[PDB]
Amino acid sequence: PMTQKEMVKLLTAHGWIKTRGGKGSHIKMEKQGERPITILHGELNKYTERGIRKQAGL
Amino acid sequence: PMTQKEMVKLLTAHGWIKTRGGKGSHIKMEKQGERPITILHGELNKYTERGIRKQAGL
Amino acid sequence: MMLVTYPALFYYDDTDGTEATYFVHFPDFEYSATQGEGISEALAMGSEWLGITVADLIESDGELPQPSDINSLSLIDNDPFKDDEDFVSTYDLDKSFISMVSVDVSEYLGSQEPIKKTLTIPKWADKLGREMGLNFSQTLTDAIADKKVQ
Amino acid sequence: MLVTYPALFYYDDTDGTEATYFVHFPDFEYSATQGEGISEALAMGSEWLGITVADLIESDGELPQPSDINSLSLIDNDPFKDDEDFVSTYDLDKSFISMVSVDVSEYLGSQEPIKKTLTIPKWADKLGREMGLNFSQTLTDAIADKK
Repeated sequence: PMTQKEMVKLLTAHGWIKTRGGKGSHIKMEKQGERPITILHGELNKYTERGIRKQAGL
Repeated sequence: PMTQKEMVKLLTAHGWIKTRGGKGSHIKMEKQGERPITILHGELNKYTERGIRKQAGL
Repeated sequence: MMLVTYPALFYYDDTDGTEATYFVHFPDFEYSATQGEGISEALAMGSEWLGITVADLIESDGELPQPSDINSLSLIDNDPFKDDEDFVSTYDLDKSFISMVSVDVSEYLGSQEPIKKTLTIPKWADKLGREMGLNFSQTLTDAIADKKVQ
Repeated sequence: MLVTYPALFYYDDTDGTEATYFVHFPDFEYSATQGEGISEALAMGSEWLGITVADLIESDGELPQPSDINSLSLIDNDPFKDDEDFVSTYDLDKSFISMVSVDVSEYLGSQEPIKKTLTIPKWADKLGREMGLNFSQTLTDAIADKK
């Protein structure tokens, strides 16, 4: 997940769904029993990618 | 000038003219050759008052 | 408006993609992450992230965390990755800062799953509301969210 | 059009009080606004900033370069520190430094001329001119007067 699109694909494989709940430049991933993950548009650097991965328990 | 109104009054007496172009919760005072002064509505604490006075050279 | 403010950490690393300069993290939200190219964009993206996150807390009737005291925060001690050994951070701490981030949650509240509701309000409220050109539906929705927040 | 400046937020309880945060931008001399809580103080700081910067732009003055936030001190950057006649009482620990952002686009173009097509009776036309009125100014004042 150098990018938002790659992150979304990754999380989708792990059971997250992209909803319409996103706004502006962030999208919104939701999964039953988890607090949703909010993902920035475009390219994500090592900190952001890692933060989102840790949010997803991976 | 504990209040906006009293403050406007004070500056007006010292040659400032109240103006339109302050928006929202602030009003704008103007005078020739000076940076305009932006004044919050309602009661002003001693610091805000003092800063406004200092701007106007009072 | 419904304004909420949380302190955030702004970490400067312009290696690995300038435009990814300034990694943004809210200590009150575990592993929260967003980013922005300069200072302004970082704050804007932080606010946007915050708005979406808090709005979801409203809608799902979750708990809103209490904002941390900004003066007890540390770029070092509150580093979200400080402990996990896998990760090598390269932070420029001289360019990193701590700041408040505000957002109006009103703007981020979802309209999904619309429900039709018929009710009655007194004539004065109806005329007053219309004189201000209100959206009555949105006024009710906002008021409900606001009650939840407080 | 986003701009961001660091600001000092001074907590003072002694005012009795209402608005407990005095807000000051070091880059704008004697800049002053305030708010009751943290959120309001920031919002007012942002509004003050929008108006101030919009004025500088529309008057084509220069915008001050923003200070490095890490070089600021609630003590050393106190706007009144050199003023012999003033006494500050700050609670330093309840006071903080933070960035304040504003989109100046919302504050721009308020003096832009807007063309209006009006219909008035001839008696009003004749009367206004007999008084040498400025119709544009008279309408503007009338609108500002209704609130």
